[PDB]
Amino acid sequence: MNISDVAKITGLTSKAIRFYEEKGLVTPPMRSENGYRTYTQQHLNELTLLRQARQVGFNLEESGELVNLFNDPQRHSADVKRRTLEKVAEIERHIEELQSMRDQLLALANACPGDDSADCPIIENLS
Amino acid sequence: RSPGVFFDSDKGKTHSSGKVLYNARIIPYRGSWLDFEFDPKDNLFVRIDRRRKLPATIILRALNYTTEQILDLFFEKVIFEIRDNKLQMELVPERLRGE
Amino acid sequence: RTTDPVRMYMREMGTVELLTREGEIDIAKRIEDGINQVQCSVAEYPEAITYLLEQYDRVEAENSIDPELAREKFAELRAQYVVTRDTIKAKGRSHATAQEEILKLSEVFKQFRLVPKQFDYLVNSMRVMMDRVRTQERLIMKLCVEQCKMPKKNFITLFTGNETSDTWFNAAIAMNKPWSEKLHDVSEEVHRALQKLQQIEEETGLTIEQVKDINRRMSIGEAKARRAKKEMVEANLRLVISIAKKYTNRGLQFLDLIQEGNIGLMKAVDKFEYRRGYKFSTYATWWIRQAITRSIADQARTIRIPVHMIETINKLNRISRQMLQEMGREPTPEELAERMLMPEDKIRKVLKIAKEPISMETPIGDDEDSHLGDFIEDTTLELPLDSATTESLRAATHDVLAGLTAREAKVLRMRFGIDMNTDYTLEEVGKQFDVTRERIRQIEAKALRKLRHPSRSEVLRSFLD
RNA sequence: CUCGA
DNA sequence: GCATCCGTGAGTCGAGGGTAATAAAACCTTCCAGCAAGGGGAAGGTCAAG
DNA sequence: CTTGACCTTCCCCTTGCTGGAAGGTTTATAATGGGAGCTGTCACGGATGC
Repeated sequence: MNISDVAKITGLTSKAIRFYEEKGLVTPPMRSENGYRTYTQQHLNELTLLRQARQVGFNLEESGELVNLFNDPQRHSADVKRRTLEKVAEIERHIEELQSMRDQLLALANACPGDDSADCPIIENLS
Repeated sequence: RSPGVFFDSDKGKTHSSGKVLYNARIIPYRGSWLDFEFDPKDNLFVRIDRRRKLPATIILRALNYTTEQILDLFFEKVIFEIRDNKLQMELVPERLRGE
Repeated sequence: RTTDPVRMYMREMGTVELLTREGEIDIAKRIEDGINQVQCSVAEYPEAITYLLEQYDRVEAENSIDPELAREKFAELRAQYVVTRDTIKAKGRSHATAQEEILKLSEVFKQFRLVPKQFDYLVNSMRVMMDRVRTQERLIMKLCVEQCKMPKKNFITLFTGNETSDTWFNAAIAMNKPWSEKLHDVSEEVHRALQKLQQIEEETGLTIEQVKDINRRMSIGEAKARRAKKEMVEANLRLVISIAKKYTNRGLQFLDLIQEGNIGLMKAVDKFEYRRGYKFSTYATWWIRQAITRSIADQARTIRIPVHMIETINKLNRISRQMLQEMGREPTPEELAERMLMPEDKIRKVLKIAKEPISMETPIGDDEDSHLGDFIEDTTLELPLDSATTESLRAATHDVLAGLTAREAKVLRMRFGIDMNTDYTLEEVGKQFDVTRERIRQIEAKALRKLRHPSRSEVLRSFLD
């Protein structure tokens, strides 16, 4: 199982797996009497965990310890729940500021009908 | 030069004491240049494509000719007769002319 | 009587005969029986024990085989080695029971999984040990025959005697040969060097006599393998000149393609399996074509293009060959990028790399006296008018700095590197005068204000443009 | 190669 | 010893035009640049008072 | 002549990758001896080879 067949099972780019091997995220794979990475189902499980973790909203380092919390057989899930609640709190903190951008942008887009004039009520506020 | 056959002769300049040597070429529009030439020993020689010299009857043996047919093609036979231990030849007067 | 080398090569290869269908099977059987002697004769050496140890300890932490076969074929051999290893010391090394355990640990050892790197590793291990004992024996032969002058007839009576203890060293000197009674000055080299051979004895565990027949079997098997390979290589030497007719596109000469295809064929011989029922010309054509098409892309170019750029050139040239037959007009790069599905500046970049250089002896008219190398102007030369004004400027700068008195002249000269070996920065020239960094800059500004006043720099007005 | 002395 | 075979020569000085052709493919590896906006710092150059 | 405050350019650095360049290794029906180019000079001297 080389690097191109694991790109079709999960969906990562072939360069991104070498990137995740470069930084400290996944289990290092064996070599095959030559310069060729070989892959077992453990690395497959780690990569299909990491792609889903990227798609739900975690960053590279909290997922980088989530994978280590998945590898060990203990996984006392109190800190797991703590990190997921911290993540949804981070999503709340981002979405409140982004909707604040929405509210502060809707109050200035009321005027300016769009005629052939040379003055604008929007270009004069920030200037 | 036009293609075809061409009989040429050097006026001298090869061997001393005259002995003009009449060579003969065959110039095709494309191909090798078959050539014939004489010698101061009055032999005949073939130079295929201006290579080294070669005895000219070796191109006749290559054409499936025996050395009986080669003498038949070029020469003119004089028949002899031996009857009752006599040595009498045949003679047409056109052959013996100026000996 | 000829000078064309290709006639010599074809006349030399013409003496050998082609092979039939069963001839290749015969030569493959010869190669397999040549390597099998090395395989079954390495089983009586501790390097094979090291190979067993590493190959089962690699899978300890672990047609494509099932893993249970790998866990089975490397398991019982360790316990059999445990029973064989101590029992050779029991009442004799080569006994009726000990040599039967030797054949036991040799015949159950056929658990091959033969990968050629881990096969040649054992031969590379054994050859340096045989070379170690060979250099020790040759140094003994060099000291005793050439320096102590004892004859080789009286030398082999005890050199073949033990080669472990020093009874050979002091027992043949009972016969004097009084040039060789001179040993009390030259004793200290031969026994001290024999401690090294005793070290090799205690490292391998096997004696001097029972290790030379091993390398004799290695030499027999390897010579049989090489003499088997030579006939298969020499027999198919017409296939390479049959393939190398086509790649004579003028980068390389005709003989270089044949000499690269022969190396391709020698790679193809060692890889060819006869088990699959395929003829040899089915396999070796790939390894000949690869070697020729690799050498023709690495060599045969003056400005050397990398291998992956040749594919980008050749795709463009195949598409530009197809577009001429299709459209009838020569393709512009803008409509060529539509077929190639590339940006247009990429295609304009690839169409710049090509066109290998013109020879500098080519004639540019139709002549033969005017070559191209008589038109190339040298541009690196400094102009003789630009090398005469650069001395008058140097003299005028040496002139006008004389009116500056004592401190601003030196710091102005070594601030711009004038008449110095190099330039000095602000702090390196501030550390010379007293300490100061800012005072040097103030002196420099005052000096530039002194130079800019129009009573000295009238001469340096016309040096500007 | 074509031309000039 | 001598017919034959091979190597080396064959005027000088100026113009003008020129300066080209075409040829595998899937796989793997390491290394470097760049990109969405800056932050940080280090080695040199000036300013305005004192 | 002195001190601190500011300027300059330039090199390195921050994620989550992606694009590209340069290098190496295989592929199993059967394929078994090249081809381009030369012929329209003359006169030696001197190796060379029976």
